[PDB]
Amino acid sequence: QVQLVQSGGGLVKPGGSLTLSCVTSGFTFSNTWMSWVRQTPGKGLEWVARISRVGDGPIIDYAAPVKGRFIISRDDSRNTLFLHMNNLKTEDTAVYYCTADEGAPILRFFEWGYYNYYMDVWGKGTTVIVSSASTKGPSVFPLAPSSKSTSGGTAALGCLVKDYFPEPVTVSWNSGALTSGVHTFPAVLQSSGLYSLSSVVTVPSSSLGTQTYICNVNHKPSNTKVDKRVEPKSC
Amino acid sequence: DIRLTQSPSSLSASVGDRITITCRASQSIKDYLNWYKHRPGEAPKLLIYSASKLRSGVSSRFSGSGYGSAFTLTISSLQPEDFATYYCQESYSSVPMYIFGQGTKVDLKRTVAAPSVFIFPPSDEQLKSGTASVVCLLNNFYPREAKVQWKVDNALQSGNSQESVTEQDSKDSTYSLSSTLTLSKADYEKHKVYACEVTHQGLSSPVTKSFNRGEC
Amino acid sequence: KELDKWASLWNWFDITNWLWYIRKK
Repeated sequence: QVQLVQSGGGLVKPGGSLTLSCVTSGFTFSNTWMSWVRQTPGKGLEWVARISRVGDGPIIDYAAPVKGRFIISRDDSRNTLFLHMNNLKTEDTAVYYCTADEGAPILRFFEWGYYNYYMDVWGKGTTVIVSSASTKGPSVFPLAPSSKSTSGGTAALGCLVKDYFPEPVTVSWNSGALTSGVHTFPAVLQSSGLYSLSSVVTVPSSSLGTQTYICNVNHKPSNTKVDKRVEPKSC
Repeated sequence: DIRLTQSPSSLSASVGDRITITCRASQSIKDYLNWYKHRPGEAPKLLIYSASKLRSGVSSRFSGSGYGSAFTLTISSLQPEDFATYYCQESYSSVPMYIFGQGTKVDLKRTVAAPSVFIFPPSDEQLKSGTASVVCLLNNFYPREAKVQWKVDNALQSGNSQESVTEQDSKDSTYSLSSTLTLSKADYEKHKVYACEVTHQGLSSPVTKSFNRGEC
Repeated sequence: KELDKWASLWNWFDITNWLWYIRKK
């Protein structure tokens, strides 16, 4: 059974270098073409590079935005595909997929020699994050409820976990007792290289003034743990 | 210069439905087209290669057809296991470009639900730090598409805010959106009205929620 | 084990190059 074990992805500063690896099994690695494909969260797929069998040259092709910075290579004796990434830039932040490719020969006479190149098997991917930041715990600010966050008998409140690095961070409400109506949004990576996310919960407006609301934030990478009470505000 | 445009970029449907994703091409590429599926929690998967050849292992429900500059991907009897995003990929460019379409998100069909728009001013805790973040919340809406514009004293803000959208809720099958406008303390203190304008299919006209700094 | 020193592999890329060598004759 075929599998593509990817490794080597993580954090790196702008201008740094990183090497991704993809150890394969379940098929003849030395007889198969390989490619790298990356996806930036929020955008689509982008082919990065491809490499053929060693005996074919090898034939190597790069996408324009990476030509001159990325190097694709392979080690048949260890069934490993590599991607040496140099002079990394914030635009390189993405999930990088390992792929085993195949070619469908064209059988039309005037097209003999041409082929359709497609990605046959994809790896689960590996994340590469380009940021200048270092480990930093979040600041947890309140999203105070008010008339400007109420729709009839329903009010909204939350917590703003801002300026932390790296992922992840956990958020709960009232020590896990409040779970209905909660929405913890995916964190966003800011232009500063730090993360920020929001956690909100809609509650009956009549419960304001009686029910205490606390968001429990934990950022293990920085050993920072905070419990933040959120109270109504006039607006 | 070879481009690929998929249509629709996002459309809804229910289990046991017939859908037809279309992949338009700027140039004739014969049958040098392939289709992939991608779910955010797993690796992408090849479905159709060379226009209309089914990869071994994929169920017979997926079908592809087309030749030249237009193609299609049909999924008879929509199954819950395949609510995901689909991409078309071309391999006709002499230069190995391997362009992918922008994608097509297959959503769970639901009655139109307008977003509940909420706005939160910055906290004194953050102002003491020298920064001011205003967040606009759009709660439980459908369909996915929704636009948010920030205006500070009627001045449109461009490039100083960020959005974040949740996955379709497992219970009510709606979406939620959070947008954060961040300014410096000084810039925040020299303006009065802060507004979040929302447009969405369920809103007869754009909705704007705002507040006055001096009064809040 | 590789009992045959002259054992090598063949894939789709060999097909394409051959069909091309024939079109050019």
